[PDB]
Parts: sequence; C-alpha cells; structure tokens
Amino acid sequence: SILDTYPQICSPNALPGTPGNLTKEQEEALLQFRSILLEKNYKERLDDSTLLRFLRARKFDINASVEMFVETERWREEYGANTIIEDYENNKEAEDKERIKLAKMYPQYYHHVDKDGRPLYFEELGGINLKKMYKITTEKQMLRNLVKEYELFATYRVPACSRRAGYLIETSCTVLDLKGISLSNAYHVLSYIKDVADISQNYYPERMGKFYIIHSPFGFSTMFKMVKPFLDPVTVSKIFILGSSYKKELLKQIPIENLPVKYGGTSVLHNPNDKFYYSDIGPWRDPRYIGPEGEIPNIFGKFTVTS
Ligand SMILES: CCCCCCCC/C=C\CCCCCCCC(=O)O[C@H](COC(=O)CCCCCCCCCCCCCCCCC)COP(=O)(O)O[C@@H]1[C@H](O)[C@H](O)[C@@H](O)[C@H](O)[C@H]1O
Repeated sequence: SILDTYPQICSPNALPGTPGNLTKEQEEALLQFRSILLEKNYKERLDDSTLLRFLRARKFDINASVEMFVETERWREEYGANTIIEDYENNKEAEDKERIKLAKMYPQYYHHVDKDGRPLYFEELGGINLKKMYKITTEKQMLRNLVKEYELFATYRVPACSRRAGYLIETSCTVLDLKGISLSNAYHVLSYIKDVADISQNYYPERMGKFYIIHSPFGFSTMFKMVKPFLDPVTVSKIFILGSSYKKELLKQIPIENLPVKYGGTSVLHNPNDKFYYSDIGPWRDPRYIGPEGEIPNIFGKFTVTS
C-alpha cells in the first residue's frame, strides 16, 4: 500500500508508545487491539501508526481505544471525511475561489518544517473582522475547511515529510499569531473553538506536536482557561502561550532558515512580491519526496505560491 512507500518507524528520540519505540506490553496491546478491530470487520486504517495514535490517546486502555476508533470510523463516514479530498477535486474551482476570498483576512499556511521535520503551520488572526468574514463563509464551512486540511496533512504532508526526515512524522508544529486581535473577540469565538476541539480531540488523536500562541492580548491566558475544559491535559501540555521573547523561544524548535522574518527567522519567498497567505512551501512540493499519492492539490488555485 501507500504506507509501504514511506517510513513507518518514528525517530528513536521520540516519546514512548510511538511506532518503533514500544515497550513489550505496548506491543502486545497493539496486537490485541488490531485483532479485536479485525474481528469486528474493520479493514482500513489498521496500520501501526494509526492504531498507536488511538492507543496513546487512551493510555493503552484497549477497550477505551476500541470505542474511540469505532466512533471515529462512524464519524468519518457520516461527515464524509473519507471522500472530502475527492469531493473537493470535483468542485475545485468554486472552492478555490472561496479560500482566495478569505486568505488575506485569515492567513492559514504551511511553511517548511520544524527541527524534527514536522510540517510547520501558521495562522494569523489579527486581520479577521467577524462581520465581514461571515459574509463570505459560515462557521460550519470553516470547520469543514479545517477537516479537509487534516486530511491533506495525512495524505500528502505526512508521507513527504517522513521520506525527507527518514522516519515517520505524524504531527505538526503550529504557530497562532494573535497580533491585532482584541480580548473581546477571543471570548466571542469560544463556540467555534469548542467545535474545533471536539472534532480534533475525538477524531484526530495524537496529531498535535507543538502549538505556540504568540502576540496574544493581555488577559489571554485567562480567556484560555475557558478553552481547557474542551481539551485533554495532554493537549494542554503541548500548548505554549509566549510573551516578548517568543522569537528566541521559537528558534529552539524551528530552524532560523525556515522561520519567516517577521517571526524571528530569515525565511523569504522566491518572489518578494508574493504573499505568505497564498503560499504552501514544503517537502510535499519536492519531486524527490512525493510518492504514489501524487502531489497535493493547490488550495489557492492559480494564486498558489509554491516557492
Ligand atoms: C472564526 C475565527 C476563529 C479564530 C480562531 C481559530 C482557532 C483554531 C484555529 C486553527 C485550528 C488549529 C488546529 C490545530 C490542530 C493540531 C493537531 C490536532 O488536531 O491535535 C488534536 C487536538 O486539536 C485540538 O484540540 C484543536 C484545538 C487546539 C487549541 C486551539 C486554541 C485556540 C485559541 C484561540 C484563541 C482566541 C482567538 C480569537 C481570534 C479572534 C479573531 C477575530 C489532538 O490533540 P493531541 O494532544 O495530539 O491528542 C489528544 C487526543 O485527541 C485526546 O483524545 C486524548 O485524550 C489526549 O490525551 C491526546 O492524545
């Protein structure tokens, strides 16, 4: 299968319970977990990486992991996550135009990788005007866009980055820039954040590698306490709200050459006139690391900056 075309073993320097770094009891639990799912007639997504993500999400409690997997398979089918990429490619023009309309006001882009080879994802929220934003998109539409990105990440970004790093990469490094937002709006979008967390926590286990929140407004940490009840403590332990020294802090995790100049690095686009909010630069754009899955589609249509 496609999995035979890229490393399925994590770096030996990874956390416990990850592919290739299992204890004897974890190996036995994985074998039992798969056996149960197969006997329940499941066939897809039974690979070590996928199954270990669920097992880690439930501390290797096999029955709890079976419940989580069973419910996820249900959701993927009811929500259409299994055909989200195909459906997109069958109505690409219309969908591309929508993303282009929102790109400048709500930058969302991947730009290279972190020191461990994880896709580096950036979001800028300071230019968002809710009134204007909801004239172009709906809340559910934004949620579906995020789910589509989750699928593109697993389908195209994971394989390319794993082949580049020489080992399995299953998580991302995220940087949320809140420069320009008001504490007020942060509280006002809590319901959306809750929807994102619900889908992400329950159906996309162990996908978070690093998560930084920068340029947050005074009092944001207090506002964040409202979000914690929607997140597991493991997830919370991977989210870091940085202050004035964030530039140096980011450089501990990301190569300076990969980090955009405005965030403390020296990274620039081949064409100085291009915009980061139309870019999608990374290993998934390198012929050497693109496999049988094919190259990722250009989410910003003709405006997509791939270099
Ligand atoms: C409409 C505008 C919205 C903007 C504001 C939009 C905010 C959202 C923007 C972008 C979304 C980014 C999503 C990033 C996803 C990263 C990967 C991921 O999905 O990780 C998954 C979780 O993803 C999430 O929880 C998504 C939510 C993360 C925190 C988001 C904080 C947002 C802060 C917003 C601040 C306020 C902004 C205001 C902006 C105002 C602008 C005017 C899995 O986590 P992980 O730890 O790997 O495994 C879990 C497992 O799953 C659980 O089962 C187990 O119990 C537990 O033990 C672990 O095993």
